[PDB]
Amino acid sequence: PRAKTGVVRRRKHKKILKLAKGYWGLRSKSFRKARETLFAAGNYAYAHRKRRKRDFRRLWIVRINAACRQHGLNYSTFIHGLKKAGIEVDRKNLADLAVREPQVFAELVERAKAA
Amino acid sequence: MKTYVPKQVEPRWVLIDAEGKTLGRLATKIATLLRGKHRPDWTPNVAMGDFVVVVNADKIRVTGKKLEQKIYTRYSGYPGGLKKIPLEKMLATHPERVLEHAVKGMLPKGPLGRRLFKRLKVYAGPDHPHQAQRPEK
Amino acid sequence: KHPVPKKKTSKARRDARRSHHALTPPTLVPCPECKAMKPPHTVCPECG
Amino acid sequence: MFAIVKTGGKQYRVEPGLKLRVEKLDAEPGATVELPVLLLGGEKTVVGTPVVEGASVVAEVLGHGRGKKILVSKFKAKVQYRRKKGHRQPYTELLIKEIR
Amino acid sequence: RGEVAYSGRKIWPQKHTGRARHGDIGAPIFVGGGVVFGPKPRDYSYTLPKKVRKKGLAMAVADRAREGKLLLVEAFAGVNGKTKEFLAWAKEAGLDGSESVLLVTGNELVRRAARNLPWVVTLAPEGLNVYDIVRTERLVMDLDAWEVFQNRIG
Amino acid sequence: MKLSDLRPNPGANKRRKRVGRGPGSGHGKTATRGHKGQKSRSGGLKDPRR
Amino acid sequence: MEAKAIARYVRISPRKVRLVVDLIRGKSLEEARNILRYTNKRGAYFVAKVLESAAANAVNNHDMLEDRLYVKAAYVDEGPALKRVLPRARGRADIIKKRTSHITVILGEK
RNA sequence: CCGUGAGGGAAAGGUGAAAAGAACCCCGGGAGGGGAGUGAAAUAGAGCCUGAAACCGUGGGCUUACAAGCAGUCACGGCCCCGCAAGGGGUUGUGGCGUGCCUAUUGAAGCAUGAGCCGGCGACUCACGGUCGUGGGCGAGCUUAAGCCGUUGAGGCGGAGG
RNA sequence: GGUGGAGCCUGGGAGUGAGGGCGCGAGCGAUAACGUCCGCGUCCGAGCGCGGGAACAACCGAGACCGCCAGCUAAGGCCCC
RNA sequence: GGGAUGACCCCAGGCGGUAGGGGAGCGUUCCCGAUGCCGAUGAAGGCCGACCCGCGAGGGCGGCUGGAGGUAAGGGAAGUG
Ligand SMILES: [Mg+2]
Ligand SMILES: [Mg+2]
Ligand SMILES: [Mg+2]
Ligand SMILES: [Mg+2]
Ligand SMILES: [Mg+2]
Ligand SMILES: [Mg+2]
Ligand SMILES: [Mg+2]
Ligand SMILES: [Mg+2]
Ligand SMILES: [Mg+2]
Ligand SMILES: [Mg+2]
Ligand SMILES: [Mg+2]
Ligand SMILES: [Mg+2]
Ligand SMILES: [Mg+2]
Ligand SMILES: [Mg+2]
Ligand SMILES: [Mg+2]
Ligand SMILES: [Mg+2]
Ligand SMILES: [Mg+2]
Ligand SMILES: [Mg+2]
Ligand SMILES: [Mg+2]
Ligand SMILES: [Mg+2]
Ligand SMILES: [Mg+2]
Ligand SMILES: [Mg+2]
Ligand SMILES: [Mg+2]
Ligand SMILES: [Mg+2]
Ligand SMILES: [Mg+2]
Ligand SMILES: [Mg+2]
Ligand SMILES: [Mg+2]
Ligand SMILES: [Mg+2]
Ligand SMILES: [Mg+2]
Ligand SMILES: [Mg+2]
Ligand SMILES: [Mg+2]
Ligand SMILES: [Mg+2]
Ligand SMILES: [Mg+2]
Ligand SMILES: [Mg+2]
Ligand SMILES: [Mg+2]
Ligand SMILES: [Mg+2]
Ligand SMILES: [Mg+2]
Ligand SMILES: [Mg+2]
Ligand SMILES: [Mg+2]
Ligand SMILES: [Mg+2]
Ligand SMILES: [Mg+2]
Ligand SMILES: [Mg+2]
Ligand SMILES: [Mg+2]
Ligand SMILES: [Mg+2]
Ligand SMILES: [Mg+2]
Ligand SMILES: [Mg+2]
Ligand SMILES: [Mg+2]
Ligand SMILES: [Mg+2]
Ligand SMILES: [Mg+2]
Ligand SMILES: [Mg+2]
Ligand SMILES: [Mg+2]
Ligand SMILES: [Mg+2]
Ligand SMILES: [Mg+2]
Ligand SMILES: [Mg+2]
Ligand SMILES: [Mg+2]
Ligand SMILES: [Mg+2]
Ligand SMILES: [Mg+2]
Ligand SMILES: [Mg+2]
Ligand SMILES: [Mg+2]
Ligand SMILES: [Mg+2]
Ligand SMILES: [Mg+2]
Ligand SMILES: [Mg+2]
Ligand SMILES: [Mg+2]
Ligand SMILES: [Mg+2]
Ligand SMILES: [Mg+2]
Ligand SMILES: [Mg+2]
Ligand SMILES: [Mg+2]
Ligand SMILES: [Mg+2]
Ligand SMILES: [Mg+2]
Ligand SMILES: [Mg+2]
Ligand SMILES: [Mg+2]
Ligand SMILES: [Mg+2]
Ligand SMILES: [Mg+2]
Ligand SMILES: [Mg+2]
Ligand SMILES: [Mg+2]
Ligand SMILES: [Mg+2]
Ligand SMILES: [Mg+2]
Ligand SMILES: [Mg+2]
Ligand SMILES: [Mg+2]
Ligand SMILES: [Mg+2]
Repeated sequence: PRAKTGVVRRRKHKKILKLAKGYWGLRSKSFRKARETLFAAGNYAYAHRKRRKRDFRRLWIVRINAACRQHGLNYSTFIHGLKKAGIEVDRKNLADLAVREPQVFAELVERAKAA
Repeated sequence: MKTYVPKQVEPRWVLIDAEGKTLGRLATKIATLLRGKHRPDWTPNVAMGDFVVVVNADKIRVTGKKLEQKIYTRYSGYPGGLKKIPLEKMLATHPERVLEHAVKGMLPKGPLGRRLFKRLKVYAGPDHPHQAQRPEK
Repeated sequence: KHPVPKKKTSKARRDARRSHHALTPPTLVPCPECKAMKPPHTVCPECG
Repeated sequence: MFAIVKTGGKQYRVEPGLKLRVEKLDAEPGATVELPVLLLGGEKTVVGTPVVEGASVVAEVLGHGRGKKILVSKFKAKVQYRRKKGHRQPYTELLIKEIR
Repeated sequence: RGEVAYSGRKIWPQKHTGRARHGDIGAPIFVGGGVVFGPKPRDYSYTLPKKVRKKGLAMAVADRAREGKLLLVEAFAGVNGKTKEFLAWAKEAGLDGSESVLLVTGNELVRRAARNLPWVVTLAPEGLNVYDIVRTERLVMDLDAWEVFQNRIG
Repeated sequence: MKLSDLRPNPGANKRRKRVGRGPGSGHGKTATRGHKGQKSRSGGLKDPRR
Repeated sequence: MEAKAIARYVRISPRKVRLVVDLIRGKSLEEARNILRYTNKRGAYFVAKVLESAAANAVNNHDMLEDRLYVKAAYVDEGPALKRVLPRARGRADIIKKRTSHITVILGEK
């Protein structure tokens, strides 16, 4: 029995090219340049999944820090105040509070400055 | 739960006297304002942030010997085309420009950082266009 | 000697080359005597 | 009114009637779940300490999920090393009933 | 590449033509060239230990006997082979053609009478093998046969 | 028994080492021979028992 | 209702003839007729035939009313290439491709 | 076809059950097409089964002329589409991040090899010994070879020998 | 004391036998070399995966099973980029 | 450990990786299974898919094309990616 390539290799390539849809020039059209682009795009996705977690925190901080500089203190002191006050709530993700719930945010400043 | 992002805000306006303020220390602040990093809805990709008007440039003061000793450089594409302009000569020729170049160098690079610069309007001495709003320092 | 292209030029860079290649239609006047159309300042193909 | 609760090492802002997805917790669908006694009222003052002690949030376990598959790929140039792994992340869907 | 039709000639000078580098075109890297390591004639036979065929024969009957699917018969009378005549004796035998039957008898007349049934395979006794016992749902022998099947094991 | 369930014991087939099909898949490229000279070469070495 | 002519295996290089087809597209058959006459390229000869065969196809086949015809769609696809040997210096021999157009004029009513 | 010659040496198969292989008409010099007709099917129409990919073209959605780059990825937003909806698909404005694959190397994005792209061909085998392991058979024993009989996908016998 | 992807014994399969930087001890060199040759350690090699050092295999930090729009740290940082 | 003697639940750990070793699998051609089974109410092959199953290699399922083949469970052998 001879088993020649037949259907197999075409399907393999088709799979990758589907994944490459939308890439520029040959990178979507050619099984190789597609495959090469994907290697990148797969390690970037993993890298940026790790670093989406960093990217968001940095934004929350800039926003927290911005809002309590409005009430006259640092970010750095504010966090200490909350560490003191036991208020390990904030989970910097809730600068949702800082924007939508200003008076909730202000009461947190106060609880913070008592230390 | 998704992080909040503004819809279209309206631009606030500000006015700064700059007489006797130093330079980089004034520039720092103008930078953060231009970015909008005081507003605690600040977002990096948007251009939500104050326009800034500055009067009494030419009246910025600087420490050290920098008026004689600090040189700005400009390279033309051409051989020997590096020009060296000492600070005092700039102020005597195009005052402002000295703040403008100080704030430009302190805004982020890119298409957006290049727009924020467009929102900084710097004049020598007093006055300006009057039809916006403008609180103070 | 013998210069040669270092990279096959892209489908875009060539079609961008051809951004000027378009023809313009012939410029035509209606024939003063005859019905038909003529390039100006030439002799009408019908009724010279 | 609103509440800031903590489930799965994460904090979310819950109003009553809000449907939301959460790191998967152990309970049958349709059972009722009492969310740890949380961190903030939407009527303000009540903040305090780790957790306001005795006020709760109740939510209906609507069912258990598996998220849309993420492909986790790893490639190391010139070493002939590639790994391909599909991963979809189990969840539980909740409906927020009342803030106690 | 040694057995293919083409010449032994080197196709190109090997340096300076700007091309890759080759020998004869019989080389397996060429379309139309020789095969690498592909099939040649070979003999798949080996000698299974006789004790293992002896056992597996006995075991294969036993597996049928333990199912109750073995039946020994005497003499038929569905003989003078006509598949109509066999089909009668098979009816009285309770073989309705609903299960494949392996029929072992030395009687050439009964053999040809069943030969053409889709559900019957037939053998002389001296050719009893296990592959045919396992293929068939029901095993059927006569009193000869079964006698030599016996003397064959042990 | 019947031909469907016949089958061998859980040892007894094994069923062997490819070598030089893909990466990861272990053996691949250099085909477990590892990086250049004589032993990797087709006729390989000189009969190591002498 | 539309009518179409396709000239197939026209011996001409698609790039060359596509250029005049680009001249008369979405144009009323009457200007298209004028444009081709006074366009100077060997491509106008060919498109003109296809135009006309399609205009003729409109009236005698699809009941389309000559006065309301314009070129609704049109294009040239590229048929099989005739390949010929071109002898060069130092024994060389390149292949020129004499190429082939499939010209399509599609007509509609305004 | 190539070579003076010995000699080298290819490509190249498939309409349809059936030619019923498209009369006639229309544009055209023909080619080609368009109707008509045949056919279950005519993008089965003879450059004919299926008809992939590179490649070229027409049309539509999003997009782009003050931005700069291994071309992606993560985020948010705009527009277009699918939907009951928190939904999803497309596209990409701005922001963060980001040094092609293979090979060979102490070390490569590397200004070191290789590759224009796509499709198909393409490299750890087989025999006979050996030596380990493993699945079973029999076990102070194990086992047959060539042959011979039988069978025509039936097996048995054969003890030289090892 | 130490239960460790420890150790020892028999046997099947390997690959390697071009190393490199840094630190410390020497020789050779000129108290030259991104020099060369040894010793003991380390890291790169194979961790050109991650943070810091502007950028940078081997310096500092740290050994990446997968996911998270959560928290605390390391080195290094906290005027603006 | 649970006492199901487990194919599973619970607890605790390990899981960067070239040469290289080991282990499990995916798929391709052919064989037995096959005088069978799927098939014109449509085989193989092709084109889609945002759906299902699988870590993955893959397997499904739907639609379009195509118009005569295909081949389960379980096992065998190779011109097998
Ligand atoms: Mg075949
Ligand atoms: Mg092959
Ligand atoms: Mg982190
Ligand atoms: Mg804290
Ligand atoms: Mg790299
Ligand atoms: Mg690799
Ligand atoms: Mg030969
Ligand atoms: Mg020969
Ligand atoms: Mg010959
Ligand atoms: Mg020779
Ligand atoms: Mg070359
Ligand atoms: Mg040939
Ligand atoms: Mg051949
Ligand atoms: Mg049968
Ligand atoms: Mg049968
Ligand atoms: Mg292995
Ligand atoms: Mg390996
Ligand atoms: Mg080896
Ligand atoms: Mg090699
Ligand atoms: Mg070696
Ligand atoms: Mg050789
Ligand atoms: Mg050799
Ligand atoms: Mg010439
Ligand atoms: Mg000549
Ligand atoms: Mg060419
Ligand atoms: Mg001759
Ligand atoms: Mg035929
Ligand atoms: Mg009909
Ligand atoms: Mg078709
Ligand atoms: Mg057809
Ligand atoms: Mg063809
Ligand atoms: Mg047919
Ligand atoms: Mg065809
Ligand atoms: Mg195509
Ligand atoms: Mg277009
Ligand atoms: Mg400009
Ligand atoms: Mg613009
Ligand atoms: Mg970007
Ligand atoms: Mg290479
Ligand atoms: Mg080399
Ligand atoms: Mg070298
Ligand atoms: Mg070197
Ligand atoms: Mg280069
Ligand atoms: Mg290169
Ligand atoms: Mg070179
Ligand atoms: Mg070399
Ligand atoms: Mg290929
Ligand atoms: Mg081998
Ligand atoms: Mg052997
Ligand atoms: Mg052996
Ligand atoms: Mg034994
Ligand atoms: Mg005989
Ligand atoms: Mg060890
Ligand atoms: Mg060993
Ligand atoms: Mg040596
Ligand atoms: Mg070597
Ligand atoms: Mg050495
Ligand atoms: Mg050394
Ligand atoms: Mg020291
Ligand atoms: Mg050195
Ligand atoms: Mg030194
Ligand atoms: Mg030294
Ligand atoms: Mg060392
Ligand atoms: Mg190495
Ligand atoms: Mg390396
Ligand atoms: Mg290490
Ligand atoms: Mg590098
Ligand atoms: Mg760094
Ligand atoms: Mg580093
Ligand atoms: Mg490193
Ligand atoms: Mg680890
Ligand atoms: Mg674990
Ligand atoms: Mg590992
Ligand atoms: Mg390890
Ligand atoms: Mg049927
Ligand atoms: Mg039918
Ligand atoms: Mg087939
Ligand atoms: Mg199909
Ligand atoms: Mg089958
Ligand atoms: Mg092969």
